[PDB]
Amino acid sequence: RAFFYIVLLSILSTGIALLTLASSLRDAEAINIAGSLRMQSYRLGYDLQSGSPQLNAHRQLFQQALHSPVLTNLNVWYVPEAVKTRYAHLNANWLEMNNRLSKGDLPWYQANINNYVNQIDLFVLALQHYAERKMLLVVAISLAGGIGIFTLVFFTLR
Amino acid sequence: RAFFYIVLLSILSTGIALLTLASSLRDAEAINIAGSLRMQSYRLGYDLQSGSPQLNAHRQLFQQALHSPVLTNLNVWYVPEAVKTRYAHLNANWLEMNNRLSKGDLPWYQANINNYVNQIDLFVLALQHYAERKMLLVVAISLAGGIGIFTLVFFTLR
Repeated sequence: RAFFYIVLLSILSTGIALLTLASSLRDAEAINIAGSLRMQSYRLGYDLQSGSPQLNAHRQLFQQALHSPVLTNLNVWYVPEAVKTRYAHLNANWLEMNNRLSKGDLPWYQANINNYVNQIDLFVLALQHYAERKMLLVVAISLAGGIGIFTLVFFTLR
Repeated sequence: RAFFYIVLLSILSTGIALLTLASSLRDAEAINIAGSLRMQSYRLGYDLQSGSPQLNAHRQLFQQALHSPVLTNLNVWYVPEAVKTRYAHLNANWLEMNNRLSKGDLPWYQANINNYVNQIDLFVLALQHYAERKMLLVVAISLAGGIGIFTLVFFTLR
């Protein structure tokens, strides 16, 4: 009975920790790439102002980053609704921004870029928070697991 | 002897995991804020091109983000040399960029911004990688801990 509970605990704690860790091996990547969307968005305005030849390539590059695996992989049952919903919004905002950029519309860009980037900012923040809650969970269960086993062994040994 | 090894293992595994996790509760924040430096850098060029009144505020805002606690806290013995060294570079590059921005020097900006942002990019990538190695470690020890205890209990029970 004593050892059964020690193994059960070791398997549960280790299992949940690894399952959460496995769903977090790309949290940092996501935050980086989501983050970059902000720079790319302002770099587009900078291209539009300097008449850079690179405008169209950056347009498509932003689109590619937006729809990167890591970010598309956020549309899964276990990723909170807030993250998936913010992502979806970004995806809609981009269509307008891109269309505006194709029509050379700097005045609309100047007027909207702050809000536009603020939204990306919120998204990135949600990823940040999400990644922290999960890391916390790992902490709580790794802790409780080491404590539980220490307690089970303390009484059993006694 | 059997239970002594089961507790020792539970304490080691849990200890190292928590110690690594504790040194990673702000990995996501770091990547976000380091990431933002990229956007802020291009937003500065955009201000400089549009003659925005916000130029000076963004200059100082970038400086404040650059020197944020989370990022200054990277200068510690247990953070790899590569991260601390890239950070230091950013800190030097900013002084030139800021001085150039004060003298209204768009031509130098246009010519250097890509390289300048590429460096921030590398920094952010190093933070990303660093955060992943640590998360891996947590995975490896949480795993080995649950396995070790399962094995210790299997033989002891047998």
